[PDB]
Amino acid sequence: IKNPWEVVRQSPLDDRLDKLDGKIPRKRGAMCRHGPKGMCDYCTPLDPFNPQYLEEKKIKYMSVHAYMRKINSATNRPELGSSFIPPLVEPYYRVKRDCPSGHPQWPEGICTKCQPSAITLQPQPFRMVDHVEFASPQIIDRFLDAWRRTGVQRLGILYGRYLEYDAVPLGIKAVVEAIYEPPQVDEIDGITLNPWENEQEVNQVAKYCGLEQVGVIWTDLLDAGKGDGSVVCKRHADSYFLAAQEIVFAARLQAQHPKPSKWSDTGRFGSNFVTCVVSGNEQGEISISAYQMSNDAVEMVRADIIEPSADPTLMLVREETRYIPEVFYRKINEYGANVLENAKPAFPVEYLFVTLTHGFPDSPSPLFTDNIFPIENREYVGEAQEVSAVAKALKVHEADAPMNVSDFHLLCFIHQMSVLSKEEEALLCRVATLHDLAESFQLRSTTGWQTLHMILQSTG
Amino acid sequence: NEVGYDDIGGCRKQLAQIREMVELPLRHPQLFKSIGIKPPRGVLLYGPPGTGKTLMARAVANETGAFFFLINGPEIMSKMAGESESNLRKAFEEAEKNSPAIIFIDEIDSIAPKREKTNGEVERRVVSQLLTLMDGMKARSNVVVMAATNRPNSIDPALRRFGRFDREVDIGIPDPTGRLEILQIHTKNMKLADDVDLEQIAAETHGYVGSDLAALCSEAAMQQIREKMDLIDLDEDTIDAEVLDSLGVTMDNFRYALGVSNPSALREVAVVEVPNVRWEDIGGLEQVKQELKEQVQYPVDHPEKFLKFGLSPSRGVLFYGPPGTGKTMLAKAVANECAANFISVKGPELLSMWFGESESNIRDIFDKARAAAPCVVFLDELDSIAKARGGSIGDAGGASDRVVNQLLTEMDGMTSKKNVFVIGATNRPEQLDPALCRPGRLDQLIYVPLPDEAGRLSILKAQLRKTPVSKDVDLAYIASKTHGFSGADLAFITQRAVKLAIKESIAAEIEPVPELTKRHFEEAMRDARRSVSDVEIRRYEAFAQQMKNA
Amino acid sequence: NEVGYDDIGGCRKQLAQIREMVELPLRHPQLFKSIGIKPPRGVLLYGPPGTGKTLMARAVANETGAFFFLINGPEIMSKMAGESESNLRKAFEEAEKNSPAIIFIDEIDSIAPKREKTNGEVERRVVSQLLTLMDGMKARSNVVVMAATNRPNSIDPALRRFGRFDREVDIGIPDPTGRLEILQIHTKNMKLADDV
Ligand SMILES: Nc1ncnc2c1ncn2[C@@H]1O[C@H](COP(=O)(O)OP(=O)(O)OP(O)(O)=S)[C@@H](O)[C@H]1O
Ligand SMILES: Nc1ncnc2c1ncn2[C@@H]1O[C@H](COP(=O)(O)OP(=O)(O)OP(O)(O)=S)[C@@H](O)[C@H]1O
Ligand SMILES: Nc1ncnc2c1ncn2[C@@H]1O[C@H](COP(=O)(O)OP(=O)(O)OP(O)(O)=S)[C@@H](O)[C@H]1O
Ligand SMILES: [Mg+2]
Ligand SMILES: [Mg+2]
Ligand SMILES: [Mg+2]
Ligand SMILES: [Zn+2]
Ligand SMILES: [Zn+2]
Repeated sequence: IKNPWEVVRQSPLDDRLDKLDGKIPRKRGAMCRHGPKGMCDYCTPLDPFNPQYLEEKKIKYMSVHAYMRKINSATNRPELGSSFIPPLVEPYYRVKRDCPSGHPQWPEGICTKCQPSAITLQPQPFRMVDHVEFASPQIIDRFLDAWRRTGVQRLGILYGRYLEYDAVPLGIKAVVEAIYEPPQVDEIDGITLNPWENEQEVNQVAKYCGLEQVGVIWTDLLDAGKGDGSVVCKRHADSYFLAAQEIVFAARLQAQHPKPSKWSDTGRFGSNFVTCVVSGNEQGEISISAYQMSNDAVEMVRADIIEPSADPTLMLVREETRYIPEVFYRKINEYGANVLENAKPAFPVEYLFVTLTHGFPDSPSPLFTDNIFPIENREYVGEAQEVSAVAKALKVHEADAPMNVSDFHLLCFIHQMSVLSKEEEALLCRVATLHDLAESFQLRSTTGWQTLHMILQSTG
Repeated sequence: NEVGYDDIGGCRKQLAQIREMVELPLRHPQLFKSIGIKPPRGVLLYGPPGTGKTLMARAVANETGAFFFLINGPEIMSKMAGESESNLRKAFEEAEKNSPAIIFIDEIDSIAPKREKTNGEVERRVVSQLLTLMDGMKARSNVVVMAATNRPNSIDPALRRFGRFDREVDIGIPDPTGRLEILQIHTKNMKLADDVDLEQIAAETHGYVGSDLAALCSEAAMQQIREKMDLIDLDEDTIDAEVLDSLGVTMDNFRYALGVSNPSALREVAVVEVPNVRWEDIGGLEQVKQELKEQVQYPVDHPEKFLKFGLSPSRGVLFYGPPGTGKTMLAKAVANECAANFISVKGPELLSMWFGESESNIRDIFDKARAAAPCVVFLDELDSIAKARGGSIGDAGGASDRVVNQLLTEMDGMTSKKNVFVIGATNRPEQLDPALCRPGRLDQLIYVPLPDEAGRLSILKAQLRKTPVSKDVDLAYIASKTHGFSGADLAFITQRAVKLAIKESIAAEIEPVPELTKRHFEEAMRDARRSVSDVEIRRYEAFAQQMKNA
Repeated sequence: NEVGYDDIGGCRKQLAQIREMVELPLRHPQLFKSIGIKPPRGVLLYGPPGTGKTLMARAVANETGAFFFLINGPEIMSKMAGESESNLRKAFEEAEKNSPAIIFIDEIDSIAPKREKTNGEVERRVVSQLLTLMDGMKARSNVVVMAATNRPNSIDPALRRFGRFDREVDIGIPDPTGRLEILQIHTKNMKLADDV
């Protein structure tokens, strides 16, 4: 039957991004030997993957689409349908199953036709998302209220959508709207989760709101003890950037969130799921470092290969079911040479992440404008989820007052109340995200929101 | 798996060298400190492949109380770029840490070819890493570097220069005495039968290395198992112990194992080997016997009269005469007399090694004979050097070619003080240039005539020393009738007569006669045929009258 | 292990040359300054292998009050790509710093074969590094470059051209007079008998 890339379906953004070359058109350059409708070696339009263009624009890696249009010819294109080669290959560092050479499975049998290859941890030449647009500082300033009251760290989940980021060519931006937090037992240097219980529920809110789990955020905010918000400069050049337990644990969640792709052999490639670490700069102000594991770093967690050390910069190679061949990493020495060092038993963790930029809009107009809810799983600071706030939050005993539901924490609490049905809550999350007046007037005339009135006109 | 002195055998003289070179500076560095000389840190082993060169390393190394640091050839070359040269630096720092230290490097040519004849700069770095780190050592380190190869010529000679490697130690092919000892090493672990005569085996094995002998021991063991395969069922998971106790290797298994693919030794090189023929085995020609007793035995026995008389001898002896006159055996019997070492070199052996271009070995013929002084160098079939260009008539090219021009250098490149001797022999002496017959090169010229009937008597006495001949055999009546027949012809008659005897022996078995009858002879005597024309002799007798006109 | 003039013997005429070529410009650069000629900075040693060519270097070098720098041929060729040419640049800057300076290079042919007869461009760079850095020197530096080999023909001749290496100095095989002196050098440390 068909290919996966003949049955999988891209995102609408991936539908938007395919119809563009992303080519950067030069005008008549230096060594033009032509009239103005001629060309020379120096007035061609440019590439999205052009390294001199990425160097002058200080752009670290090309986008995954700029990677896509680099590695593939234009003719090899899925609108052919049947005759299409997916240029992307999701890594398969597990074990060649169903081996066609007479020997048993991987277990009990091995030959050359079933073994995977030894890993060359180069830097990944591309990344998925380039910019991390936090849609409001009030998204953050709400979120960092737990740390200012306690001082211990905080984990969250990035919600939102992926849009075009036009500053870099073919840039995808992680527009961030919302954060939900599962039950968890919080400590200082590490965090261990409790299992998340309403897994279909909060995901249904994003399905209502038109959001999804677009990534993960957590914090590394250790106040440096001078009372301003300065940190111990701990995530920088000399120390490290990513804790290696954070790398594996995010790659656990990143394996839980791949992205379907019409350009890859499984019909899926990479991951929409991204990673952010809130920290502090050298200047003593609350900064953010955004990353994502490489497609090897996902696979070596999927194929159970690497392991953290006591040194956060060193990553251990696991000793011996499975198959652990060489790992390398290409270097640049002090005269530019590329030396693949033996990564057994340990190696730098540099070759596993990609760097991302991060920021804000010029003026905050997110899909959420309201902030009225005490955050879940904080009964250790007395910040709980009770029904009694809705008399002041949605203002239902003050029955004239308009709709303050523009709050994802509260929208999940309304979804925790689970009163509005699947069409009326998608009429709520219609009005909770778009705020139409005649549709608020429709929702204030719907039965279930008037049921949500008349139930909460009789509470205390 | 851990090697003592007893585990190696036969090459005692070579081990006598290495104990002076390796055992001696380590357990007593004070001796070189007391005498005030530098200990040699340049021990180099070489020889044919598979000759215990790796084995003799640990045979010395495990018999010290010194630290040892093993270093293989292809193991470094297996490594990646830069990292391979790191391990050499990682080698010597540990040895200069643990200062009584032994560094053995097996297969040194793999990490050190010629820098002229190589392609990768990674090879050129690791040579350059080695040349650097050899010189970075100290005499106070008291660290000995050992290296072994099977191709001593493929090495970059900058190692073989002074300060880096000075002690060229060759491991030659052992004698039947020493290889007897080698058989006893492998068979003392083995379970044999009482019929096993290793001395009979060691006599019957002539050009084998110990690897050939170890394969020889392993081969006859398998045939012993092949005899037991009827009593052994392979579907069984464990055979019983009664066939294990009866599993004792017979002498005939080695008789089987001597006629197997095992025999194919490594003998296709320029070898040095003591001969076996003697003066009694060459009948007649006692005049030129004494001439060799004059010309070559007096210098190897008494150089004292020369310095008494202030005169260096003639080192160049040329044998000549008609073909088939035993001229090959003459140099062997005289090296067997005065116990000098012997190197047999034939004509096409020069040429066939020069289609593969082995001419440093031609120099190394003189060098190994210089290493094995006293030694005689025997050049068989000098007409073949002329026949490289057909002859002196030939393809209009004479005897002179690239072979002669090499040999005239190497013959003149010999110190007259050295007792290393060069023996030339041809049967076509007119067809050789006088440039090789030049005084200083080859000035003694010895005609080898046919024997008389008394010589033909003495040959037939000497040839039939190991044959169960009849009692009625009048060899003199044979010697009366054999007149123009060479010594090769007389042996050819016996090969006919034994074949005539086997045409009675196994004929009678199919129709033990261990006697060679007159009826076996008078058939071959009627079938006897002369191989040398007398008009050819009248040439040689005119040369025997006068070749000095040239 | 530190070599004076007495430790070498026999090749007196050759040492008479080098003292005119190396000892003379260093302890008296004024002589070439007074006569107004350029000091030769192109001292080249050559001869058969194992003839004291490395030995006569320190026999001159330790008998100056000048700075000395040592370069081995295979030591540079042992190094990685780019880093090997760095050490040559690190060599001459120290010598042009400590201006009375002696640069001896043992086994010059290993870092400088013929550019026609070579394969690696890394060899061709380090030759090209050498040809560059020889010309980058100055007469005011008062720095003498010594080089020794056993194969004077295998060298790229662009070194042996003018300005880079002009002073071809051969070390011949000594006479029985001079090699008698060489025996006395080695045996005066030795303990002998009176019959010797
Ligand atoms: N002369 C010998 N005496 C005893 N055992 C020997 C002798 N020669 C070879 N052997 C055996 O055969 C093996 C061959 O290994 P080596 O001769 O030491 O290797 P090699 O001589 O360096 O030649 P290679 O390995 O082919 S380059 C030895 O390890 C012994 O087991
Ligand atoms: N006088 C002799 N005494 C003993 N054996 C002899 C005598 N003459 C010839 N032979 C035998 O003849 C064979 C050949 O000996 P060679 O020295 O090779 O003969 P040659 O004179 O060298 O001429 P060719 O071309 O080599 S056969 C050997 O088997 C010798 O034993
Ligand atoms: N003429 C000499 N006088 C005294 N000692 C000498 C003489 N020639 C050689 N030697 C000794 O032998 C050693 C050989 O070192 P060098 O001759 O200087 O090396 P080389 O001449 O550069 O030839 P290499 O190193 O093989 S390229 C010297 O260090 C001395 O110990
Ligand atoms: Mg070996
Ligand atoms: Mg012959
Ligand atoms: Mg030298
Ligand atoms: Zn143009
Ligand atoms: Zn397989």
